Amino acid sequence: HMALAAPPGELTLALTPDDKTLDPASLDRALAILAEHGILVLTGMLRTRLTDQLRTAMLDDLPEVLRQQDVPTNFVPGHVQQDPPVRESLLFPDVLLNPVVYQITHAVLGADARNAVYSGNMNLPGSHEQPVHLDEPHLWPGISHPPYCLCVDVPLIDFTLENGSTEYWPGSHVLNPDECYDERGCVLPAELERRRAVAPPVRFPIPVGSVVIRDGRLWHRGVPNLSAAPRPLLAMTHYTEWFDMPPIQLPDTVKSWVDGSDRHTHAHFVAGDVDHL
Amino acid sequence: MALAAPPGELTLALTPDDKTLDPASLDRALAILAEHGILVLTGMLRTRLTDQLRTAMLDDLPEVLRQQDVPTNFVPGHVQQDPPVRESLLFPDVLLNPVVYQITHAVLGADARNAVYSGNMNLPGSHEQPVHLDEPHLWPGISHPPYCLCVDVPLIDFTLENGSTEYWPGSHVLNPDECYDERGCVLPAELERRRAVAPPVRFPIPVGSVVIRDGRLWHRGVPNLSAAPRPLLAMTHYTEWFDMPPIQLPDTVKSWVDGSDRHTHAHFVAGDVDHLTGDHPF
Ligand code: NI
Ligand code: NI
Repeated sequence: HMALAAPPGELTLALTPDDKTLDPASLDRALAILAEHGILVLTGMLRTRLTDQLRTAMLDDLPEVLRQQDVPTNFVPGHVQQDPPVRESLLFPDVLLNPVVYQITHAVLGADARNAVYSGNMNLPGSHEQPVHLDEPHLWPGISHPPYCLCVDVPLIDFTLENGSTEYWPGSHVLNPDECYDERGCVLPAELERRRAVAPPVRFPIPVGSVVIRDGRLWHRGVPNLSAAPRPLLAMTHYTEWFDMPPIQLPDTVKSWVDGSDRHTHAHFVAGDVDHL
Repeated sequence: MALAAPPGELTLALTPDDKTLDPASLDRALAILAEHGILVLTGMLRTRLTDQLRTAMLDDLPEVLRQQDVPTNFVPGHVQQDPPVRESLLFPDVLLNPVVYQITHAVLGADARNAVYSGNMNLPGSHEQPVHLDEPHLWPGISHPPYCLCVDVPLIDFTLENGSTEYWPGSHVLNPDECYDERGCVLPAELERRRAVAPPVRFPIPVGSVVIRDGRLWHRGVPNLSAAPRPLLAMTHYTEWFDMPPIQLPDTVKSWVDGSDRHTHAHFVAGDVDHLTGDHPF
């Protein structure tokens, strides 16, 4: 893999938390990056006050998660599936209904695209190497088709080469030859090595406040966290209206601003508190 | 082009005893669906099944016509009417047909699921529908494989007189920009371009037949000029990943529907289901 010192310029748009929309040139660049590379890094999107509260909440929840009889893991030890809280006090419009995120996902997936994931990944100290996989499959084997989903990844601490910054395979989102994927979405080793010779994977630091938007079919893997601190990620995924997903459980205390919006969420509104763990 | 019988190029002649197609027969069926987007399977269903479904839908028509607004497909005389979901009228050879699912499994995958149990009552003196598709392409201006197959069951002999559907062979793969309006109607300029290359067909279809077609196939309902309503039972198989609301079924059929490797997107209800309105309480 190529280990970089910063998000590569070819994949990155630098914003501030004041930016509510991309100008036409910036949106065209964002869409060109997603089309060609399948991964877009947006730095400086979220105020530290939001990421601070989400980081704290997820670190506070981790003991209760680790105390379970069976700790749900992504492929290998140390990659813990952990939903962030869906308390009203930790559900932020600038996270769930981000105007720049939806400007991009509306342009790629259509005005009826909807968020259908509000989840997270806690990468623990001493975690193992995941196999290279896609989070969402191609819809038919051996066929080239456009995107139907965009993962929206929100690091809740600075991601470094040490603490488990994800490995990404740029341009891998369009690859769908026969016999490429097993039943868990892991890439066959022969296809990995063919691809590596043409377009090797990258790992790079991602500062907290960043949002990563990627094609749900992009090849990637979680990697070892060699630091002494858990590395929390908040994960959302926008889908075309026609892709079948179970709804996100949200408290009805956010129904007023979630259900109103032209930034669609596939949501089931629950009376009282939701048990996110 | 008005024909005297289902054309041989679209047709496999079966009997009700045919449970699975031999590999050569299945290859022919799949070649027809791939090229033409419509496959006619004659002689699939026993008269005993079609007789009871026809009777049940004709018996229900008064309750349908009594509604404040009678749901119509585009134009007068094409009435949307769901067949009953009483246990006594839910037949495994209709809902879970082994030849149908052999074909839909081969096209859509082993996880393909029926998500429609509906119907069309074409009344005497009905109007001409616009040419449309029942299910859209998933992205505009893009060629992609099928994600859905309509499974149409005529409940009387369909004739050129009584409103046998017009089908546009090979139209299931067409998806140029600005081809379709918000109702899935084909824009007139695209209709006429297509007609010059591959004009539509209409043909009689004997009761007992099952029509399998790409959900994106261009077609239209046409006038019923007979003295009798022309009932059709409609199902649609989708890829596992296509979002559809479930079919409401009584839990009295859960044992044989939910067991099956012939998947149904079903919600099982404790009482009887109101098939006409869907006004059951949960
Ligand atoms: Ni992953
Ligand atoms: Ni139609």
